[PDB]
Amino acid sequence: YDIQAWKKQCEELLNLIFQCEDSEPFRQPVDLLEYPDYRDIIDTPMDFATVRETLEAGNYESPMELCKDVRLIFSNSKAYTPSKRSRIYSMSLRLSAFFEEHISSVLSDYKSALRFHKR
Ligand SMILES: COCCNC(=O)N1CCN(C(=O)c2cccs2)C[C@H]1C
Repeated sequence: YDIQAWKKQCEELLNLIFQCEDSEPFRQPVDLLEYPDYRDIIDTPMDFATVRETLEAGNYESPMELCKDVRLIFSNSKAYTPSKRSRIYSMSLRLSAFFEEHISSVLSDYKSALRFHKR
């Protein structure tokens, strides 16, 4: 019932993600010179460094907010990829499954802790 536990859990999960080779394309903001049409397609850029920074700044209130930004990384990748058979797309899908598998208990524990708090 620890309401704050999510934060270290998410720090640990981001560490795992940074160790995953599949995260390499998603670790830094897209270079807008290198992909000059990016912002024509993507309204809200997001990357794992930004997520980690936001977390470490104390600018997430909940794991749900972190989970929304991480999912945006994957939706951005999926939207910019020209093919479902692309390398980056395939990496997105794998990393997303890994993330979703690990974030599920973080979310459940948090929501459970909050419910207990308001019981
Ligand atoms: C020669 O192969 C290069 C392959 N790389 C790419 O196509 N990209 C990098 C990933 N991406 C994204 O949307 C995001 C990067 C950060 C977070 S989401 C798509 C695109 C810019």
